Amino acid sequence: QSVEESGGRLVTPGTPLTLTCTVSGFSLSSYPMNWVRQAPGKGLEWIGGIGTSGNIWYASWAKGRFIISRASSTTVDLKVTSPTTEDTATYFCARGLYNDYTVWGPGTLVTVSSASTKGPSVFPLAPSSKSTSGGTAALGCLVKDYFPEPVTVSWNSGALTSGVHTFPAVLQSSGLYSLSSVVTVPSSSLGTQTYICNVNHKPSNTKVDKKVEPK
Amino acid sequence: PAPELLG
Amino acid sequence: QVLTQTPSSVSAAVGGTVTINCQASQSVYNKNYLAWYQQKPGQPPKRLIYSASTLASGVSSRFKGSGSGTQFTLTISDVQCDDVATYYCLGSYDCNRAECHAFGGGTKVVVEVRTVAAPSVFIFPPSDEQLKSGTASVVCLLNNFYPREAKVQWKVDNALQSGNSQESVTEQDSKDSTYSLSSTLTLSKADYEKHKVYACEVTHQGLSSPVTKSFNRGC
Repeated sequence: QSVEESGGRLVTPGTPLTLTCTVSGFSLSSYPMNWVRQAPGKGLEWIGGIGTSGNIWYASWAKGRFIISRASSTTVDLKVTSPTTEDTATYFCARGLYNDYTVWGPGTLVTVSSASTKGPSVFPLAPSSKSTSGGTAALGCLVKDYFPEPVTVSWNSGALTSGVHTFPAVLQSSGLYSLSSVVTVPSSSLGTQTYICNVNHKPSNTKVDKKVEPK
Repeated sequence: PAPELLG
Repeated sequence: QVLTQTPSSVSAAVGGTVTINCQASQSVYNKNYLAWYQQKPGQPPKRLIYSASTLASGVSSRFKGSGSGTQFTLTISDVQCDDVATYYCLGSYDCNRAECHAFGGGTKVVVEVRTVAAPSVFIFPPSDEQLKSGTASVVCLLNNFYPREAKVQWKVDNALQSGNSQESVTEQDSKDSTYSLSSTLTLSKADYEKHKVYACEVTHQGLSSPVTKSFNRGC
């Protein structure tokens, strides 16, 4: 039994937005269903839910801002009636919330801003190769000037996970995000095994593969 | 009035 | 109902114990409808405990819940590196009488280890590709260090820089308990090509003296 949220996207303040929770492997009417959100870096907040009764309940603060409904035999939706920048958050749905049948989705990200969607530029962080500082060398990719979150970074199409650090995005004064991804590798691989960072910014339909090499 | 619980 | 957690942050030793408190503004349903959740970055919250003291299936016996009414506690015994997370209490109520659910504000847990680990430091010049575009980003990496406290200072022709860099730090690694940090100095192309020596100076407990990495453009 599982649940999955969908519909998270960049929306201008004031534009109605509907998220959907799709259930798999159980009857939606047989269990309570809940929506919970979390602003970036902040705590979990219960929004509302639907009892097995069919009664639909809201948190005090959510009243007038959200409407929840049984949208089909397999979905519950959450409509944000007039989004503000303070509604930027990951939205989770759950079957239950404290009983043994409780299951949560992975979440869907809502960004409320008038700022444009913008794909990143990907720049190499080239290995020094100056002299061996122990036996290993650092390389990476700078993923600069994008909006909204998120970006994912992999190395060699998933086949290199060891010693990879993809840093939290930083918001620049321009209002665009930037982040780096680095990996440490044996320094005697720099002129033999090719290294490629695989960047995906789904929000802008931008997928990039950047070969990073000794200059 | 029976309790209504949502967990 | 509003739930208040204290402390909001704990830094504790591996193998030690942490105690997280949760106080409800009003008594939860049946005096025991209080659950505890664990959440790691980018993951959905994981249910640890329900009904104040009942361990959820699949959860370690190192987690113990106690309390009743409005005062509750989570105790993590034999703290492990993979306990690094944020913990939330969840109070539940008869919807006919009160808010159906309320989460506490969360308590971050970080772990402390005995052995200091010096950062490996690397500096990266701006790529030629980026320079064409009008800007220069210079990147300094501090890799796999402990403890967290680290000072990065940028120098351009030995002039101490301020207001033109940003840092990002990884979450404490749940295997070796180390941190990594990136600092990015952003300059216009004109300024980059004006100056010669670019240097990042790192101060950290594991380093016998500040380490400088630099280049001239040319559990």
